Amino acid sequence: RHMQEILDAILSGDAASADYAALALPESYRAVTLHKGEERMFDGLASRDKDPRKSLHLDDVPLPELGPGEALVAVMASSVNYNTVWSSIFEPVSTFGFLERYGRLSPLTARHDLPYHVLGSDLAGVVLRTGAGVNAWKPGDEVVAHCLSVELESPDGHNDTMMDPEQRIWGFETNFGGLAQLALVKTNQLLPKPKHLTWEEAASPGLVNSTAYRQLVSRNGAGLKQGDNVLIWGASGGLGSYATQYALAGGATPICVVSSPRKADICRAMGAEAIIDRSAEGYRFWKDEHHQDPREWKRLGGKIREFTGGEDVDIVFEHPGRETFGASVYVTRKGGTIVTCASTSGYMHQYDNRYLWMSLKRIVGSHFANYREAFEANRLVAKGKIHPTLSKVYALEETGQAALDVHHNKHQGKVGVLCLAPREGLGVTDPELRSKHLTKINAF
Amino acid sequence: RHMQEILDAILSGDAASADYAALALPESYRAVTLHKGEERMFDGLASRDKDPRKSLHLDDVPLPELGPGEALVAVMASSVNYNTVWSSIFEPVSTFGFLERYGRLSPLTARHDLPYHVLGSDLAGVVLRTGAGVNAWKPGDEVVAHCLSVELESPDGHNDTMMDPEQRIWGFETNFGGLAQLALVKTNQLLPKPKHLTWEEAASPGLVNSTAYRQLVSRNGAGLKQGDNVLIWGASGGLGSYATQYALAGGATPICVVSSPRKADICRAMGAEAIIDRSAEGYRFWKDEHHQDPREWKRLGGKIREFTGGEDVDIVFEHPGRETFGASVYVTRKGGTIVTCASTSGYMHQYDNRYLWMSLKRIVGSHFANYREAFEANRLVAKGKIHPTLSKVYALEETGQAALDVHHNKHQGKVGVLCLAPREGLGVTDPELRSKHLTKINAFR
Amino acid sequence: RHMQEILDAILSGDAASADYAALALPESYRAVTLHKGEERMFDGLASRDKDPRKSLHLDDVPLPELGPGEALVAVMASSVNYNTVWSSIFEPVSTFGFLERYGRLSPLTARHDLPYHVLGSDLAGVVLRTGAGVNAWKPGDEVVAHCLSVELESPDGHNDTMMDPEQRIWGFETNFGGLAQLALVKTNQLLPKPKHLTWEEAASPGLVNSTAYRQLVSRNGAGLKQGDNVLIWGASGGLGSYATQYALAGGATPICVVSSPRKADICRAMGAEAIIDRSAEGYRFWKDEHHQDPREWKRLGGKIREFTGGEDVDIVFEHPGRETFGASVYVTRKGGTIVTCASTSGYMHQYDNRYLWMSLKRIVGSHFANYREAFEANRLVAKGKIHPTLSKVYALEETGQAALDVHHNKHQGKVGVLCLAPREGLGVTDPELRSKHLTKINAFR
Amino acid sequence: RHMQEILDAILSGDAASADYAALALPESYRAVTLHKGEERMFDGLASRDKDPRKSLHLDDVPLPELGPGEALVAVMASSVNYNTVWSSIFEPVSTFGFLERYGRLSPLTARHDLPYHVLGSDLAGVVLRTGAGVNAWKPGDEVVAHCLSVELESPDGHNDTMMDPEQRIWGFETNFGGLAQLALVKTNQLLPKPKHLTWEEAASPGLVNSTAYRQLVSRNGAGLKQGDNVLIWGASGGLGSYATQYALAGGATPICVVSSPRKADICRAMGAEAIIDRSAEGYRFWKDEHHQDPREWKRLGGKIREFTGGEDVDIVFEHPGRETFGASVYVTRKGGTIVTCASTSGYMHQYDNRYLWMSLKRIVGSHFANYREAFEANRLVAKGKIHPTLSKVYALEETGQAALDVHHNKHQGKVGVLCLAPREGLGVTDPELRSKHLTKINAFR
Ligand SMILES: [Cl-]
Ligand SMILES: [Cl-]
Ligand SMILES: [Cl-]
Ligand SMILES: [Cl-]
Ligand SMILES: [Cl-]
Repeated sequence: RHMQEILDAILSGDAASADYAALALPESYRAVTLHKGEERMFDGLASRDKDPRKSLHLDDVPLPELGPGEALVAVMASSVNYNTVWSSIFEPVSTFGFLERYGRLSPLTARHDLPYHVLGSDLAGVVLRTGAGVNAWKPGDEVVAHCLSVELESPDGHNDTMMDPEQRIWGFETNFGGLAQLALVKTNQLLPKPKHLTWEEAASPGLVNSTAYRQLVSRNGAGLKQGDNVLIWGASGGLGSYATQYALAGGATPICVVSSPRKADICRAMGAEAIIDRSAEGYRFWKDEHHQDPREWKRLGGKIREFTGGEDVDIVFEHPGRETFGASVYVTRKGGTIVTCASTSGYMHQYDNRYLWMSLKRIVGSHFANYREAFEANRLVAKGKIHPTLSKVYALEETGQAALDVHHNKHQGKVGVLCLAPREGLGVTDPELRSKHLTKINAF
Repeated sequence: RHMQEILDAILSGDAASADYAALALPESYRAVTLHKGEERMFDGLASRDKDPRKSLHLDDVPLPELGPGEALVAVMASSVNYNTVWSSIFEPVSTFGFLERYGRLSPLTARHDLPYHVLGSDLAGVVLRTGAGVNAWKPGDEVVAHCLSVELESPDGHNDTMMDPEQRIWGFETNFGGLAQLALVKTNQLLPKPKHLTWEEAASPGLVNSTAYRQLVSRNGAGLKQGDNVLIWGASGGLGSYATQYALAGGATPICVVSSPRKADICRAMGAEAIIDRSAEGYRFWKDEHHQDPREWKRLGGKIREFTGGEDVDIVFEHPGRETFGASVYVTRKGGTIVTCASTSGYMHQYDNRYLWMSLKRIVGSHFANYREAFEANRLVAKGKIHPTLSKVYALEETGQAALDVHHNKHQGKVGVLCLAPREGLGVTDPELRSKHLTKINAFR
Repeated sequence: RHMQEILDAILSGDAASADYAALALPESYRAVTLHKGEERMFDGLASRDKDPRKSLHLDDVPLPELGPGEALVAVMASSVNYNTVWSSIFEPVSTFGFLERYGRLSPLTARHDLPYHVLGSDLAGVVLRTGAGVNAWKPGDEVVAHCLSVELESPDGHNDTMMDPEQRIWGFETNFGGLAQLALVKTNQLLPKPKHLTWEEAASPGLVNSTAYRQLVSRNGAGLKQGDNVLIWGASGGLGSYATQYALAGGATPICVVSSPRKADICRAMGAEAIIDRSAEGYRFWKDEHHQDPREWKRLGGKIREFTGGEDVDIVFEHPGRETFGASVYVTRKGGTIVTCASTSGYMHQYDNRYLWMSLKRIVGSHFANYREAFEANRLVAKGKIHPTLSKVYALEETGQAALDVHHNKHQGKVGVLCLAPREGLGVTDPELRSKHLTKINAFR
Repeated sequence: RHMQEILDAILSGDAASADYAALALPESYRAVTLHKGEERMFDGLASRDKDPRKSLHLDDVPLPELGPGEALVAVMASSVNYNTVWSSIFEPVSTFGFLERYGRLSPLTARHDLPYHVLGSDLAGVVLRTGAGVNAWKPGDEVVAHCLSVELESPDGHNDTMMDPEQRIWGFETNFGGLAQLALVKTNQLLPKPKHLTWEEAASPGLVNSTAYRQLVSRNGAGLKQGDNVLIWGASGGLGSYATQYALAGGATPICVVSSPRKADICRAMGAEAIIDRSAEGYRFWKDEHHQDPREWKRLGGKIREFTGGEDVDIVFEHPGRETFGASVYVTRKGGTIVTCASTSGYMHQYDNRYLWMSLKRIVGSHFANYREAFEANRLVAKGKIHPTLSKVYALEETGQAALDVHHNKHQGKVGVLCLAPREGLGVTDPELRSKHLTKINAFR
């Protein structure tokens, strides 16, 4: 296989950029895919019962044509994200509809409109080739990716690229995603691989880390400062765990909300101390399908003050949505910020505007990250200030099982997938920094 | 009669500060009041049928003792605000409860805990006396007021005083309000009277103007810039009218939402061109009492785009609340801001968070104004850039009727009240500036 | 003649995108150029004495190869900027040095390293062709350009593209500038032509207008709000004029500093009332080569308060640098902003830091504009809110003379150049909007 | 002796508020003072040879009358600051001039125009009395102070009180400062004492700590975020030490500049790893009296990049002024911030504006702190996140000597003074939090 020659070049210690340029490209690559004819195979069934092992295929697919500003990457490792799982169960809607509609725009966008969809929105690996107009990345460069795909033809994004109107999430609204031996990305998705991490560790933070960085640290989100009290929902999950790391690393105090004592112990292993178990507390913020219970908002706030010395939180890091959002608005301090990047329990939010207007509060929407924020989030990983949260790794063959585990919230850490890497534990080229941070790296 | 002597000194050309200091203070003053014994007067009645003319009394009341950082003001004119009307009908609760509870804190706070409540949250007049520790205002200074009363003992308010935790609205959570011949205020409520306006015109903008300035113009609100498209609900009302003025004056484009062709004509008089009549279009944002119709959100946004050349608004100036808020979040441009200072149709807001998070929008809460913002809003009036919106003036003795007219939304402009001023049209000391802006000044009449 | 057919398609009513696609491309085009061999023809002479008519040639040059993300544009008109002039006299260094060094990066960048340099940093015209990966612009589209050329490969610029580390100014640090019949630009430089303007009018605002917009209006600069007092140096020049327009249209008060009464009347024609003639007042901010005179700073501050009723400016719009910068820091209000985008009188600034730190002031640097800011500036032109300032127009063959006119500031409006346009007055397709604004459009002629 | 009774109540475990209220006030108190008669006792003498042990007297002085919004505090400990030292040598002017001029305003301000000046701008102690209008503080409350005295009569300060125009620094532009047994402060200067610190430790951070907080952490300064690179001049001094602490505790990376290997070891003791010894490197930023050397600027930039892996600093924490400011502007990253609160080496700054405008940098002035910022900085001390930096402690009698040590930079840590406290080590009320942090608390000695 030409593929074997690529992997052998990576696993050797020695290959120079010209050696990568001179390698023959394979004529196919192994990829985890969805099949267009199966869009409706889950109809009438409840979301919890839909089994991603039944919809995810392991196929050999041809390589796509490389366009300007793009790179073909040999993928050593990837990860499973929530968006991958939703895609794998054809929810909220099949991902093919957008591929087909976008494909009408031009021959280039038509490349993605195929009868199969290669999924995955994280990656760590090695650049094999770059298209026209690219100078900043070369064959051989070790990379991770962020998943924002923006064209930047509209002016709207030129003061923060999340404002670009023509926006796709790579591996979700794009083909040729990361759960595969090769991937196609824009070069403005590439970031330098942290050298103290293995391939699977380096591929794990991207999507959730960068989302939490924009949402909590950056000026485009909550603009955290040291001393702040931060209420963090779901603090042991992917997102919430990065939020907790950001709160502690920036000199602030996270108030961690979890659902079980073992999740509380995960929060403690990250160094949090104020942890609220909402299952043990029994918060019922909604008394109806339609009405909430302000008494319970107030009980949450009192609990928070037990940990803060009577202070209300400066920031709420929201993403459960409707179930918690009314409480989040109520408990926030006068002048404070509720920052939201998801609505996992429901997107129709309801809140008492008296608390927001009369106390000068603010609800700020945030959505993954611009290239600078993604670079900054990954830089904090590379400096050893933020650590990966891997809790289990699967082989590419096993991605269906991996997706299930995420679907059923089976692990608290990230679930990684080896793609071309033949085993865990490869890729580290800074052993000193890794030794410095080893216990934290392995905490999950 | 000591009060007559005070009025005479004001109406005379040329009373000096020492003259005001030498005037004897009367032992009572006439005030529009509520009586503690009547707070249950409107029980079991619909808010529509509650008549302020039955609750508001014209009483002679003694002068309060003057505390540090305070001023006694001879009031020439005041205005009726929504908070005055709500107070006059004992909604959502009687103002007496807060007066009593707050009065426990100290002898100074107990001054306000009386069996009567003098209302009013705007004023224009002349300083008569100042308490201990005051250097910036003197007897004889011509003043308007803003209605934020903050103690500033807590550090919280020292980077924007709206964050002060111990905050009262003068005339609502305080006694000795402006609908009366005299009033007591903190000196950090005083602002210089605009010289081209009459007393009743000068007392007219304070509350709603300053609220709209913070909400739309200042960096603590939406931070308007020229070129922005701004959707303004209820654009002929007091608040919305000031918002429209600020949009135009700042070089932005207001998209005015009104309920009637008459109100649309009012918006045209202010200089607006893009006007949507929600009754002509018949928007139904709510299907149930529980479920909204996104088709109608979309129909609104289409209408807006007809006026803007395909563009979505950078800013939504919200204050109707539940009825409109969903639509407001939906139509806002990617990266845009919904700024809210009230929920007049109801405070339980419901919106689709997908539009907010996925399009990076924000909802910013605002509430009247810090002293700097209130100074800036009044300064724009004094420079002739923003104009009062008086539509009708009453005598102090008929304040009840004034309240009723506000209760029933009878005029689009502010409703003013003469207090000590014997007639309308007095108090102008810059006739040149007045002449330059006279037509705009009178547009709401 | 293939170029003639291109022009005829443009001048005709109604050529469609497919017609432009079908036109044969010429094998050369006429262009104003510098010649690499001549870069020392001014060595050892005073900058004032260097004649651009002696260095600017009119050549037939081959067409460049079109790369990804680029457009070939048929250019109807352009403009002379200060960077064009500095280029034409090989100052501070010859433009060829950078073209050569940058040409070593890739074959694409190597396209610009030629023995001739086609200058020009503004354009108005019609898209002929687009390179690989372009969906937003098509043959036939009427365009103006902004001059920022950024690759956006670094993450640095993805929260404001002015932070990109690899940026070039088109027509100064790139070849194939706008003073020619054809030009090559990135498609992320293209903006829609304002339809009420002629070709030469539409080409004139771009560089200076976008710079002034970022500097004064945007949150990345001074973040103007209505009511602000703004000191504007050189208020009749190219940058100063747009700043004056922005201050007025945003509801603020420009304090216009000029050097002659003729310029003062230009400012009055733009609507400004508070105007200071630095030559009439005789300001000498510098005592000698090394020390300033704070008494003159203070005399300027007193003159400003004569126009503001005792208020110090919220914002100083700086671009003269050393001669004025100490004064600008001094006169700024407590908490105010000095925003700076040039140092035309000298770049070693000297100021008294006591005033900056003890009064919580800030100095903010600004440099042309990101694509969103350039779009917003051009959008305000298209809306009729900001007007072009054309004072004179030359034919492409006369570009040398035109450079000279700018070298010696013979005019205060912009100097435009026709390129393919055979005469002035062509290109208007919104006659009603032009008619509404015609007096202001022509105010500078 | 009434003063002994006050001390005994403090040293007692359990005096209640009513007990402090019942204590008789003494008719005099011991105070470190300057005497008006001796203003010109150092004339023609170089600031180095001026001795504060000659000009500082220890006197018995009557108690001032307590005004509205004020507290009389029994002072257990204080601190020597740079402003104290400048005062003690009558530089740049004698403190008495302002005291007299301000004393001309009212009888309250005339309280401070006395033939003696009690100095001191930090305090830790116990409230004895409060004046009219004070609810938030009571006799018995354990307090530290910040030194901003603002009247807040102007609107200007009501969105950040550092913008107040009528602003004095307590103990410098005010009498009855902290180097004494009793002091008079506005109650809006009072903050809760950190319970894990001794009296002398609690009095030490106030001024320099709040200044560094506003300058580096708050949005009114540089707005630090984790990951930032921060160049910190004078990193072992009073200001620079707190700045290093904030940089580390906020997740940023301080690049600490010091002048000697011993100071470098101090920075290591605070937890910093990247340390440049300006005297080991021998930086010569100025060639002569009037011109600088960009090669030295660049050499500093390259040394910084050795520690950051080739990244330039996001923030420069400036306060040496003229000697370093040019370099500071140059080394700052594109889009970065230079934040300045002093000019100890000279206030006429000279920098090359090309680097500031073409790379979109900003210079932000900062000055001590508003009450919210001072509260936040003291809160970080109370939470155990920022630690006092006491290096040496004197008795009130030795205050003269203390000033001298600070005048000659004898000590890197803050220099503290016991006032009423009989000895060191007293006042700790949270022994477990102290035990948790004891190594850090004592790191400077
Ligand atoms: Cl594509
Ligand atoms: Cl009170
Ligand atoms: Cl190029
Ligand atoms: Cl000044
Ligand atoms: Cl005083």
